[PDB]
Parts: sequence; C-alpha cells; structure tokens
Amino acid sequence: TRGEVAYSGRKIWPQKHTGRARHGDIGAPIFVGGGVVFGPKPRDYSYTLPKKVRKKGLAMAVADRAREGKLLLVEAFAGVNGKTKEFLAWAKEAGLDGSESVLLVTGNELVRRAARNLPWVVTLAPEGLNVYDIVRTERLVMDLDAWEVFQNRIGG
Amino acid sequence: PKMKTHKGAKKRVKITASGKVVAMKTGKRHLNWQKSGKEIRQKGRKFVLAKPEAERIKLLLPYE
Amino acid sequence: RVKMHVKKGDTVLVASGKYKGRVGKVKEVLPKKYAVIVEGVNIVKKAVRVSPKYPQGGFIEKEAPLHASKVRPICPACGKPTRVRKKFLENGKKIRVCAKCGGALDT
RNA sequence: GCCGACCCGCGAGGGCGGCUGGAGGUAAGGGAAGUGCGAAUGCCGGCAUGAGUAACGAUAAAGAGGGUGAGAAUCCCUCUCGCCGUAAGCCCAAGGGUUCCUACGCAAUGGUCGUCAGCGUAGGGUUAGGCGGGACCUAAGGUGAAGCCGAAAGGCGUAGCCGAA
RNA sequence: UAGCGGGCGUGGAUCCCUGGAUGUCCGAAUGGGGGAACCCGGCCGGCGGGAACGCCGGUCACCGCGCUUUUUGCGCGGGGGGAACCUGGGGAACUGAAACAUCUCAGUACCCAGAGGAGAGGAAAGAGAAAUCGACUCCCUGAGUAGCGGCGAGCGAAAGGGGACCAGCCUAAACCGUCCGGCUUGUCCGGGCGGGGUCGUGGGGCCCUCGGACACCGAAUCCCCAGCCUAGCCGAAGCUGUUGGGAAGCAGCGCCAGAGAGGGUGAAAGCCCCGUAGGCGAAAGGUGGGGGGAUAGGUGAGGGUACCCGAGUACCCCGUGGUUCGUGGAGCCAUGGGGGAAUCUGGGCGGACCACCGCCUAAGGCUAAGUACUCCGGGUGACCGAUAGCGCACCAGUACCGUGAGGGAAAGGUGAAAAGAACCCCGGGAGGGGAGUGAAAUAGAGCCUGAAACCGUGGGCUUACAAGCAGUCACGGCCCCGCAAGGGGUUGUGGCGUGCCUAUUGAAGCAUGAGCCGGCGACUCACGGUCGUGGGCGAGCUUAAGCCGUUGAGGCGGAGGCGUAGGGAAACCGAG
Repeated sequence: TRGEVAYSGRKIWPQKHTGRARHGDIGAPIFVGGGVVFGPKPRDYSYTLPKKVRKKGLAMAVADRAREGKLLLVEAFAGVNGKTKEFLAWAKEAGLDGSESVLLVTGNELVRRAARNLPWVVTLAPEGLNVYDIVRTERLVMDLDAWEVFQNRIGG
Repeated sequence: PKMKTHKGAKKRVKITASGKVVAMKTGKRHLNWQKSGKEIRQKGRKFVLAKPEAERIKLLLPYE
Repeated sequence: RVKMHVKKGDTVLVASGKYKGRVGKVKEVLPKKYAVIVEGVNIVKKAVRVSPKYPQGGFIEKEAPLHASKVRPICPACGKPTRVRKKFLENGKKIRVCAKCGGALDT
C-alpha cells in the first residue's frame, strides 16, 4: 500500500506559496509505483460445508451418473500389470473407444500408473473422491473397494 | 472479529425475550419532596420502543 | 558442467528448415550455445575488399552456425535413436537392434 | 492499429469487409476483480501556445592582406587601429584533477558559425639529501590509558597522543 | 567482446564438485599513530659489497578466567557484524473519548545493551471448591462471560475442557574427613576440597535392627551402521505427401507409454532434442541414537534421633507497579524506604481480615520437544506484466541533488541465425541512391506493433460585403464512389443556436480547474451483526484446532456455540 513505499515520509511541498498541487509524503496511489490501495493480496478463500447436504451431493453426483447409466465395477482386470497394451485391450473388453475420460474409479497402484500417462486417461481412485471429477469426466471404472468407500462415506 | 458488546446498556435495560426493547422509567433522585404517592407508584417501570430498535442493534451478541 | 546434449564429433543426418534433408560433415561443435554447423547454411557474407586477407572483390561465404536439435543419429542400418551401452572397457551407444556411434576407435 | 457510405441492439457496444501486422486467440455454461475518465491549478509522458518575438551576458573597436580547408568579419600568419597598468600585469596559499602538450576532428558542449579551442579520441608529460610537509615541538581543541560519574548510550576526564601557513 | 594472438586436450584439456596454498593494506583493528587504505619503530631471523637506508618473514593492543612463589608468564576467553522472529533498562507523542487533565493508542515507534534457530518458561509456597485435578509453550473454546471504568470511550481474564507436544536431574544448610592463613594455639574464626542430601503422602543428615546385593531405568555422554547435502546417470516410440521461408499443421499408415510435466526447435510436436514416469550414484567435507552398544549414572525396608531444611529473606508500615482492577473492604504478587523471624509447634493462598478447612514448600539453579519469523533455497499460483509488478527486468541503491544526515531515478524487442548491407553514385563528412542478402530491409542497426495529441506534401471542395459557444436543420453549387434510386463530403443562403465541470434559491457569465492528447487512477479484506433470500435439516443445525490423505485429492475430528421458557435485582419461583 501507500504507506509501505520504499521511500520516506518526506513532505517535500509546503502547502502555501508553491505552484501546482498539494501533497504530503511521496508515498501515495496518485503516482507511479507509489503503493496502490485496496486490491489483491495473498489471502484465503475458504469456508465450511455441512457434511449432510455436502455428502448428499457426493451420492447425488455418482447418482447422476447412475442417472445416465455410464459406469462399471470390474473385479480382476486384463491389464493388471501396469503396461499399456494389455490395459488398452481390456478397455476394448469393457467397451471403451478412444475419445472419452477416466475418472476411473478404482484403488490399485498398478492400474493408476499405466493409466496415468495415457492421454484421455485422467485416472481417479477412491481414498479421495470428488464430485467435480465425476461431473467433468465419466467412467466409474471400479472395484467395489471404491463403492464400499461410497457406502461408509454416505452412511445415514 | 470479536467485538466489545456494551455492558452499560446491559446494566440498565432488558428486552422482552425476542426484541421488544423495553425497560425502566427515567427521572428519580431530584424529585420527591413536593408530591404524593401518585408519581411514586408511577415511577415504577416503563415501556420504551421505536428508536430503541437502533438501540437493539447497539447491544449485539449476548441477547440476555 | 551441464552441457550434455546429444552430439560429439563425426557425421550425421539432417531434418532442418533451410535445406531440410541433407547430411552432416565433420561437424564443428561451437559453442555451448547449441550452435552447430557442417556445410549447412552456405549463404554469402560481405567482408571488405581490402588488400590484406581479402581479394580485390570480397563477397563470399560457406557453412554457417545453426541449431542443434535439427538432426538425428545413425548406424549401419538406417538411422535410429542411440541407446548407450557399457562396453565394460569404455562406454558408447548402440542403435535400435543395430550398432555404431563412436565405434570407429575400438569401441 | 488503420479505414467504414455495410449488417445487429432503444444503448454502452456487437458483426463483416480491406489494408497494416506476424503467432496468437478462447465461445456457449460458469467464475475470480489494481475493471471502465475528462477534468482533480491530477502523477507522468509526448508535443504544441506566445514566436521568428525579448536575448547572444558590462557601450574600451575593430581593418586589411594573406593562408588553411568542401565551408571564413568568426581559426591562423604579418602589416594597421584603440583599452587598462593598485591591475585589467606577476606570485603564493586554496581549490579543480590531464583541464595539460601534440596529430587529427566539428556530431555535440561554445550563448551563431566555426577548419578554432581550454572540446573530442589516442598517445606523451608532474624528478628533492637542501623546497614542502612527514621519520623533531607544543597552543586553543579533541581522543584517551588512570580516575569520577551516567539506567542505557556515554558524559567528565591525569600521564600520553594527533594536531599549524 | 569481437578480435589479433600463440598456445593446452582419449599419455584424456576448459569444466564443475572437494580439500589445501594464496590470501597484499584498510576493516572490533589490534605495536603505535591515524583525516580510512598512509605512516613511525623497540624486538628474532633473512636479503641487499650492507654497519649507516630499505624491505622480506616473526613479534608487539584492551577487558573478563584458573594455575603461575606477589615474579615472567602459560593455558583460557573476549569485543565488532544481523532482514524480521525473542528478552530487558528506560520511552514519547499523532490520535481517541469529536472539548480537555484521569482513560487511549502503548509499553508501538525510538535509544542502548543482551540473547538463539529458537527464545521464554518449567516441577507447584499450584489452581479454587471439585475433600477433584496434577511441570512449560501454542491453539481453539470457555467468553468478549467474569470483571474495570470523568460507569465515559473503551480494557479484558483463568479455572474448564478438546487438540500440538510430553523430560526429567541437581544445589545450599545439616553432616564426615581433608589442605591452608590467622590466632584472644582453642575440642577455634573461616574458607580451597570431597562425599551428604532436595521435601510436601514432609524429606533427609547422622546413629542402630533388617540381608544387603549380581541384576534392574538407562541416558541430554562417547562410540558406530544404514539414511540426507554440495559433481552426475539409463531413459518408452515415426515414416511419407502436401500448402510455405519454415511445418509439428490437414491427410496416409505405424508406433510409445510407471513417461500426455514443461521447454526448445524458422510455426501449432506423446513419438527430433534437454528431459518427464521411473530408476540409479560419491573419493572429499558435513549430517543421524531411527537400529544398537556401551558409557554418566539412577532402583530397596525400619528404629532412634533431632542436626539441618534456603535471612535484610519471609513478615509489618509508608512511597510504588502488574492482575479485568482508575482508591476500592484489595488479596496475591514485583520493590524506594523504615523496620526484621523461624526450621515442620517452620511458612506462602483461598480477594481485606478472624475462624475452620482444604491447598500448598518460598527467599540458590537447569531442561529437549511442540511455537514463532523469512534474508538465502526449492516448491509452486483464478499474481503483476516495461507509468504494473521492489525504487532496480539493462554496469541501480548507480546519474543527478543537499555540507552531510539523507532524497533518489528515468530504462526491455532486427532475424530463426548478422547473413548486420560488400562494389559503385551526391556529399566535407552526416544522410541517402543502385546492389547483395534473407520469406520478409516501413524486420536495415536502437531495427514487432506503431493511435492520438502535435508538426507537414500534392490535389479534390469552399472562403475577400463581412457581426462569430462556429454547431445543427431545409435547399443548392462542386469533386469522387453507386446500374437504379442513392451516397460521400465540400458549405454558399436562410430557420435556429447563451462552453465543459464545481459551487449555487439563482450563471454564458467578469466566483472556478482545465493547452492538447495518451495512459495509472479512487467504494475494498477477514471477520460481527442485521433485513432479505436461493437451499439443507427442521427439534433439531453445526465443528475449532488438529489427525490418516493428496502432488492442485478427499475424508475425519463432539471440545464448544446456539434453538427448545420464560420471569424475578436477588433468594427463587416456574406457564407462570
């Protein structure tokens, strides 16, 4: 701001017998780098969201996908090993082309890795769910680990 | 952040369990002598209202 | 330290912009500014006609500095990425299924 | 950005076209704000207004000839002319630090010009056993071992010490 | 920073990474001077044919500590630097209650000195009412309650409890020897030493009965190993056609992936390149109880005693300050002064005090953690983008300004690479004119864009009978677009026509600011309530810190707050 200027409190002008305007110390927003006023700061955008309604949304989100019928929870996979070929062939198994999205859901280190580089395979897993993620994406790939995750998440 | 909440007002007022700003009469001490029980019983209590709503914004947090 | 590009000092092929699709001579590497040149940008430079080092009419040039990431490795095969190898005596870099890199001096 | 005699909105504005320009842009659905100028004798910036006008810095003054160079009353070489001489001549202390000296140079600075410099680029120059100051002296004064005192800082301060035209 | 130039690299160079030499003089400066980089010497060696001059190397400051026969010294340390974070001796005023002296900013700036990656504190002479808790810092909440006040503005506890974190040992005095001086040689005044012991259910000293012990707690102490920091290393996968100066683009076919993070490349690239995901490494200097060892050390009953158990202290009174506490019944507690004990029958609180009753051990110390801050470093952004962002994107804490203190700036762009325009023409050059060059030469050397203000060239149109907020309306004349009708704009004739903004009951005003034009430019942030509302739950709604988790990843966590009953000053009653 206008007080934390790398200058001083020097009131150079008098007030009376001068010429042009009337000013205190150089530090004022009426000049150059002279501190601005009320603007941008390294602040904090944050607040609270009641679990109930919040988790309503959680359920509701996957529920909205459960309102279009775009999900699947495979047990064991053909692409268990974190290599691309097998996982793609298995994507052909489940019925997945090459222009979609993979908020997958599922919890398997192997799976997440191979599916991390593959372009349209943004990959999501369950210990940290997200409803933004499902709205923007589309494929609850699943193990019931993530579904059982849903259960104790929205229990009530 | 945490503000004062003023206890002068609190130490001389009492709203009616909602927001109807109500209290005590004004004008004792320097009367008496020349009168009777008339204004005596009548000094008892008071109503208070209208601008005491602004006064109701004055007090704030505690309610009480 | 930290100038480990992908070039050394011999011969390689070209895919640039000026004359994209040629090949590189001995390849004078100078400097660490990624400037590289073989016979590439053979334009024409001035230089005054003065009697000293210059003829009565000074107006000629040849090879001229150029960008480094404009070329690709090769070997007795075609021209593929150079993957390195421990010779357990020295250390060079073979080629996809095939071979040669610095293997002209007992490598 | 430029230009517009075309399209759209009651409007701020939105679209299309060509030239300039050469590597970005960012819908619809949303959102986060240094966000909208024309003034504040605004901060700044650029540039005009008077304006070919007042002035070229003490009313002691130049002339020619010749020379140089693209360019001369403006520099220079000699003939000629006036002004000072308690100073307007010479020195020292002071201060300024290459300004010096020379070859060249005018784009600046010079209150025009300038081949000229006191400016410029580069080189080259400042010699002490005797001058002058330091390997000698103190004065006012200061610092300061000691000492007195101050909450802190430090004040006060003997012997000593730096100290001068 | 180009160069001349003459030299070094697979008998392995620049180079970074490590240690060491070098480290001249100034600099707390330090022999001693002293105006900052100069000068003067006592001393040991060295050099000059070297005594007389000079340098080379060695030395030479002050305060605080123990030994040193007071001796000379020997060993020790010391000062001065520092952005903010912490502690202390003192210490303002601006302002604020719209006045002003108490109350306020404020113990904030300031001065000095100190201390450390932490500081500070810490084992209860504690809370305060639980006959209950159980060392210290931070947080949240208790609660803005309690409580203070020209009862004015305003100032603000802790206990509670839920979290971050958890660490515990000694002294003095008693007491037992031992060494040294004195001396009223005493069975003595003390002190240099060692063991003795540390208490709040009171402990122990010492003396006697138990049996008093290998083991046992094991360090904050020493010793290591794994692991971290300052050079590096492997690295998935593409080939052709094409517009062009350049393709990566659009197309064909093929591939890569623990790698689609980004940057480069003449442009927009997973597949060309540093690298990414992942995986891997150190001789040198430093880091580490995590695993471990050992070491320092620390662990047991009872009788009698009765020795001690912190002295100008505790305690009283006057002058004090903190604590929410302003003179209040003021308690505790920190101390200017005067006064002045005790040894567990010892003494500090429970808000004067008395009583009771609980609480509790002073007047001698120490202790990691958690906590804070940000110059330097990495991380990384609904952060800015050459008047912004630091005043500094560049030879900026620099040009310039004050005697100095101090004030302090303005300022980024050719290309992809200089290929930076050779040869020639006007000139004295400066600048141009042909060239070459590159896609591009209004990309040509201050070189992306290049508005307007402001200054100019030709030409198309008007204006010399004219009275003016210069504009607008009808018409016409002219020049150029339009096939048509139309239209540009030039402005002769007439109808009309009292500047912009401020301040005013009221202005074109001779009450005011403005040269023009360009830009930076002013209603905001966490929370605190209030009305509304779009939603959730609805007699129920909701978490704080903080914890597992994230590589832009969620979840959790009942401490606490409120709504449900109000009312009485209270005691208390109670839909009364």
